[PDB]
Amino acid sequence: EIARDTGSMCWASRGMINFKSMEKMANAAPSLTYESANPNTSGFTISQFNILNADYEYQRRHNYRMASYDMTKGVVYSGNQEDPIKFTSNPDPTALANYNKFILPRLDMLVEGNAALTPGTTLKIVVHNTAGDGELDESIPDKMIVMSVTHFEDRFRFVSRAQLGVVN
Amino acid sequence: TPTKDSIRAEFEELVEKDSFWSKFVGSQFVSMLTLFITQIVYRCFQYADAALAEGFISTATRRSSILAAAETNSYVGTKPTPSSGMIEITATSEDAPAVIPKNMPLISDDQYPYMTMDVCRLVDGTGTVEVAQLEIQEVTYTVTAAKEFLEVVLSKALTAVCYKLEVFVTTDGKTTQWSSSTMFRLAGSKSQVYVEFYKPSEQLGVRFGDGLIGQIPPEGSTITLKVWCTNGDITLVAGQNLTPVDSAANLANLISVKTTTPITAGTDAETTEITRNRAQYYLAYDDQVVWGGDYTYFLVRNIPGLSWVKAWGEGQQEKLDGAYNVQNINKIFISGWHPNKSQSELEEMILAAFKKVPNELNKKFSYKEVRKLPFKITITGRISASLTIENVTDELKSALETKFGRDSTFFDPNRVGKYILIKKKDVWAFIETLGYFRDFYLEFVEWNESNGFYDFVYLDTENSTFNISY
Amino acid sequence: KTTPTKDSIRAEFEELVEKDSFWSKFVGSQFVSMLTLFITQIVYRCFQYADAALAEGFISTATRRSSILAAAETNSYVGTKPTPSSGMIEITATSEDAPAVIPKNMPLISDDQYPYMTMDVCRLVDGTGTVEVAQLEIQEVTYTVTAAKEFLEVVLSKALTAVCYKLEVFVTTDGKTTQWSSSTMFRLAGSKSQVYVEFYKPSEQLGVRFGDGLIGQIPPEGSTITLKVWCTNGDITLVAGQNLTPVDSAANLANLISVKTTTPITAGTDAETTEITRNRAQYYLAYDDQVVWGGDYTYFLVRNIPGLSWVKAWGEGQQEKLDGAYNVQNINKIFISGWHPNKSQSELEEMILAAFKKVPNELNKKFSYKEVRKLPFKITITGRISASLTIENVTDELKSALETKFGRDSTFFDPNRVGKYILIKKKDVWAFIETLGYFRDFYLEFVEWNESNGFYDFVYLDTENSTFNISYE
Amino acid sequence: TPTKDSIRAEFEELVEKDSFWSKFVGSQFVSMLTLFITQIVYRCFQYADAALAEGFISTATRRSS
Amino acid sequence: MQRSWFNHRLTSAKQKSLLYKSLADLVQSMMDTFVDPWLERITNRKSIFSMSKEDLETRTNELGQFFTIRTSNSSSVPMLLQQRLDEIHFKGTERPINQTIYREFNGISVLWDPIYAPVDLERHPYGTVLIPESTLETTGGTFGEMFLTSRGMISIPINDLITEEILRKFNQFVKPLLPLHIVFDGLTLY
Amino acid sequence: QYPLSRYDDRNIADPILRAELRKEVMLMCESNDKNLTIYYVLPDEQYRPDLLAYRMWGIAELRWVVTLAAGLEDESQGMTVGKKLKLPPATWIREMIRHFQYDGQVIGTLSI
Amino acid sequence: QYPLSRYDDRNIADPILRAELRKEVMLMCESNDKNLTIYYVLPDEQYRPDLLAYRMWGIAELRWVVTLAAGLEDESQGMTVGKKLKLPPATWIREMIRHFQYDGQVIGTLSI
Repeated sequence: EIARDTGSMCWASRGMINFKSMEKMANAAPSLTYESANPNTSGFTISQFNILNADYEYQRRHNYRMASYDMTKGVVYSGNQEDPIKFTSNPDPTALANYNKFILPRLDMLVEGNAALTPGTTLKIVVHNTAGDGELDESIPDKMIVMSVTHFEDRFRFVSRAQLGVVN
Repeated sequence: TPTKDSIRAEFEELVEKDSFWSKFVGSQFVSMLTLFITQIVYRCFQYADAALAEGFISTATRRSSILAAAETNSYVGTKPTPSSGMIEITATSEDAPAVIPKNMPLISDDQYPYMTMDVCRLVDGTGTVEVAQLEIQEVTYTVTAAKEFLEVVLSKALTAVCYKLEVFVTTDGKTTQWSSSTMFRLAGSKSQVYVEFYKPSEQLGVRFGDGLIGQIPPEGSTITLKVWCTNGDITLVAGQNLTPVDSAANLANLISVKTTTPITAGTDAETTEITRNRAQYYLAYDDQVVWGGDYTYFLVRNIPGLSWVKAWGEGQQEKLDGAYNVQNINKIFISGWHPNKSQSELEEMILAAFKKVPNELNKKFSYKEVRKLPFKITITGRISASLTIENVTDELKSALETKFGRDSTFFDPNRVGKYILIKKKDVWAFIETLGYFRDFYLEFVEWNESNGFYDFVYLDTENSTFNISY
Repeated sequence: KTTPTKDSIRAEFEELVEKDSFWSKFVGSQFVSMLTLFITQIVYRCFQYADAALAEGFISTATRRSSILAAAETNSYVGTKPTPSSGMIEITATSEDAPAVIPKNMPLISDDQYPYMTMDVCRLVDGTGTVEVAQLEIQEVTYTVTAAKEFLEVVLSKALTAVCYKLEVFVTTDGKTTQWSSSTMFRLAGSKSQVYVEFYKPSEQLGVRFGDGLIGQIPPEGSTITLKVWCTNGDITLVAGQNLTPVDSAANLANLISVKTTTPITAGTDAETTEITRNRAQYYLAYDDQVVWGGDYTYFLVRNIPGLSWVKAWGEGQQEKLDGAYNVQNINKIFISGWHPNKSQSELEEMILAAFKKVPNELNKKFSYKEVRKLPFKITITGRISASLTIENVTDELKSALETKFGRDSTFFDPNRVGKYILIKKKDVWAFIETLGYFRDFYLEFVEWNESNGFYDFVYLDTENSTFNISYE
Repeated sequence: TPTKDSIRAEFEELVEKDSFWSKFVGSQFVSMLTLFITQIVYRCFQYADAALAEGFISTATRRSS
Repeated sequence: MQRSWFNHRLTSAKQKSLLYKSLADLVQSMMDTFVDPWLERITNRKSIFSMSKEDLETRTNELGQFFTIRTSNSSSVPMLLQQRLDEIHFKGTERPINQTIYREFNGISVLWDPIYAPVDLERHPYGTVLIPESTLETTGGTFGEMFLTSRGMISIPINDLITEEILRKFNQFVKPLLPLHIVFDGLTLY
Repeated sequence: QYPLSRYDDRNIADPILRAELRKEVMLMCESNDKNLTIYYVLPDEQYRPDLLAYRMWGIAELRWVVTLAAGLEDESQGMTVGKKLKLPPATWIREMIRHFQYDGQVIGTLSI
Repeated sequence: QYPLSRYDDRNIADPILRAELRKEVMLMCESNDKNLTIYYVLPDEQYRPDLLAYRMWGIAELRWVVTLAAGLEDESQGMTVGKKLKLPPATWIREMIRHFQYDGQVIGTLSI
């Protein structure tokens, strides 16, 4: 609830608890570079990746105009003007304004076991096509944020999987 | 000045003259090619004309070209000013209130930031203080090597909200301000100066100097840019609540509400035409104020909201009122009008602003109060009877009041400091340009000729009488 | 559409062509496609030319050095030129009949294709000499005045402009050849004055222009204009002692003398980068003093005259306030006072007057100088210094520190060389003495203290005459 | 109490005194090496001064010392 | 363009066909006649000495919104523009006045003469006696000490030089260059 | 609607704002980076920058880069045969075009 | 960014707090556990602890352990040829650096 009222992102890992604002995350410079279909790259390499185009599936739940009752002001509104209304309880304008902020997932990828990938990391992604004329894919944005990380080790190989997203 | 017909005629003549095309093919192969080529040539000519017209600053039609020409003649436009007001209520709710805080940040019901300019009083029952929208944000840049100019550019959003700019350079634990300068006019080889500039894309930057005419920021030092951000034109009426933020420990302790003066003194940035005119005048202005119009230009730039000002020297005054006077030597007279300020307040502002005027020495400044002359008209006209008479009268009254009123912009069509008086022909042209009248006549009454120095001739719509028929 | 592609133009042709008996048959064919492509090439050329010219028009958005140079009004320093490299050589003499005196400007080919024009003159005392060489070579171009017109221009070729260090113009009429001096922008120029102005073409070509009859002298109808250029390559170096330079173009001396370098022949420079050129093109008035900008007399005096400890500028009203009388002759007057550490007042008057005279003066104003008046002050100190220290050392260090801080030659009056007068006050002495850690307690007293106007009164400390009373705790 | 200027001047004097560096290589190869060496030496001197200052109890600047 | 650029870009097989070459020449001629001069005008406005006369008129019209100039008075228009733009930096000195007088009057040389006034004000009022600099040393008036007043006199040698026309041209053209606190009081001739 | 190839400089509609991208490309072409290519103008490429653009990169819409680097405003002005040119790769150009089309900020801007 | 190897003692930023880790390592290097290796200083390793570190463990950043165990303060003084050294495995020192880098507490600290 504190995270929702402040507009930040929470995750507890490696002995710390983290609150990071969403507006300042959109202006953060990348730290790593991930490329596909490039064998002369100076960074790392992606072996498998998934493109998700379902942006409505996550925006459907946040398409509402918030309203609430305050004993000294009356009815307090916040948000757009052409969306359906929905009632909450806290009549705090700052809390109402941040009620509809989140991160929209876009891409899932599988790499060769990097242990430096933690949520909150910003990466630069470059994807080339492997047929036709080597055209760059413009449907994947340049900078992405890491949302979830899974590391997996069997008796022969070490692999990592990540989910990447963009701030609305 | 070619047109499609001329292009087609020239093409037909050229085809006729040629030996092969006139003889070996005819009347089917040529006809479509004529139309195609004429169309292509006309399109290309129109594009060339548009580019040539956009080439110069006076005939430019897009803002980017105007901004580039303004950057060539280094010019930075006027920046927005914050709205100001008073919060006379800071009554405490519990014990241990903030006895005397200063620059306490506040937020007001729309997530807009405000802060208090002076310390509050001991708030025995309540305390009075004034507030402004100003907020402060900083950005820092380290230096890896001496690039001999080292320009630093802010972001688009930060340049959108900007009021002042302050530069600090930190070297081996010591930090100092660096002053600004106009170009590099009198500094060299040790002076700590910088020059501001505006990119064709709306970004504001700071340029440090060369080794000979400036001090390059030494390697291994941090440059800090401090920006005062303000939204342009926001008004909050009265009785609204302001809650502290950051310093939020006092929110439970205190109560702050809006009362007395609302915040209404905001101002936005320049428009395109004002920038176009001021960039051209900046060439003649330089920074020296020797000529007559330079004082008006400086006053208009520094003080916001003025309609018109005029300045005259000793010769004009001696030709006007007194044959000769020793006291008139090296004296400058100023007169003006401000819609929302009294003449005494204007006088208070003028000499206070003139303390920083360049090229000031052996000079004495005076102010002369303005005299207003009503002026009046009478019209007799015939309408086409499709429109009602009352609607025509009301629309004409509103249009005349907006165009030729005291608060109108006719006296300074552009913000460049100038006094443009009202002539009879302007009324005749304007009333016709609207076009309600099939035929009309004007008679001017109580019209007085203006000196042009301290006379004022506006138009009074209420006293004027309109005669409409048909 | 503003951006014409091949497909759009072919579509336009197909749209126009229909409803025609002959042409509608060939709508889908290779011939129409080839014709449309061949036509679209011209449209592309015209659109791109217009856009590129519009972009390159302004100095701010120009993308090349040549366009910035062409648009720049001045060039004196807007566009830099290569500078030659220099070094020292030694001239041995082999056999007899070698010249007694080596000629000046003796061309010397290096190990590589590098010419070396020895400057100065050389004398072989016993067959050994030493001179300087300057890496550059002198070529010449000539031109004839076939017709006399306004703004006559003579343009060099690209290769010569790539390596141009100096330019000298000689115009000969009848049997007399005379050099013509250059001018910035025909400043103070008129008829009977022979001047020329340089310019830079959009292509890399330098030029010379003589303009008009009123403000310049057109070269006569029957004269020949000759340009002489000194050619050099900047960043070329030769090692010391490993190189032999045979004589060329005066090959009579090749067998007689042997020449070998002694010091490395280096330190040449090259042309500037485009960004530096544009920045210098916007602000060149900065480099050379022309006028007193913004009416800042003290700053100008500080810049032109180095070492001025302090200087102040008056006004008629301020003098009126000082003397308390309305006027004696104080109209259209500018008063100035100052002090230099190591020169007399009259010499300072002469320097200030000359420096102001060099720059053009304002209208109907005359300068006057006021000589400074010296009012030194002294202090007396009584205090204890603890038994650990020595009285004599404490007194000596106190005297030296006080003289450095407050003194006639001190920097207290303008710690920064921005022109400001700062006056000594009583609190400063207490604070400065307190910052030093010698004294457990002291009680300062001021003797001969005066209240000084900031205009022409000088107050400073005289350490030697001051008395110090220091006793052990 | 060295500064960057003193370091640069001493390096220039040392280079000029040398027989090989002064004669065989000139004015392009040397200039950037001078800046690099002076910067490194100044950094090392500053670190050594900080350690020496932190050495004693009276002049210590960190709690652990 | 050049005299056979567009024609030369055809393939070698089509260049020997008559109709294609003729069509290419016709298209190039049309484009040269109707389009090229405006592009050349765009590209030739970098330097003031290379512009056409219409662009010079445009720049002079831009300059005329703040000063009063007539281009037929001087020998050349680019010289007028460049010199005025250069003398803008010398605001308030004698240089702009002297150079403008020399430039716009076919070579007349002048010297600015300031005016002096007496100090004894109760016996001589301020504006009854006024002396130029040339007659200051050779005079018998005011019987006392002098001081400088913000007024001026123009001195013209008759050799280079009719007075009324000179006064008219001066008042119309050069007087606006004077500072606001300086007063002009006619001509003097020697 | 007629789509413009992704390698065209006309992708930015304003001729004044395109000047920044052109300045960046020209500044890179004159540097001494380690992944540039050196190409001399051949005798048959004097008036045809498209042939050079096709021979170097394999893309014909990159003729504006060749015209820019050579130093001409007009395509009908012949290049000097044998002039040494340094030209960057194609992915770099595409990335710069995308950055200036969708963001449009100076390379060294400071943001918060 | 330029990180540090996990075998570097500089991972602890305070030169005084590194004393605990150095003391523990030196105390181990003088003991007689069963996991210790005996290594003599060869004639070519007199001035080069990096060569000894590479030859013993395969990691070159462990030269501070070799400098510490010999009893020297700088690397510029030469070690005595033929001095017997005992060196522990790399994992132990690596976790020891991590211990004081993170936990920092002294071995044997009593907690509740």
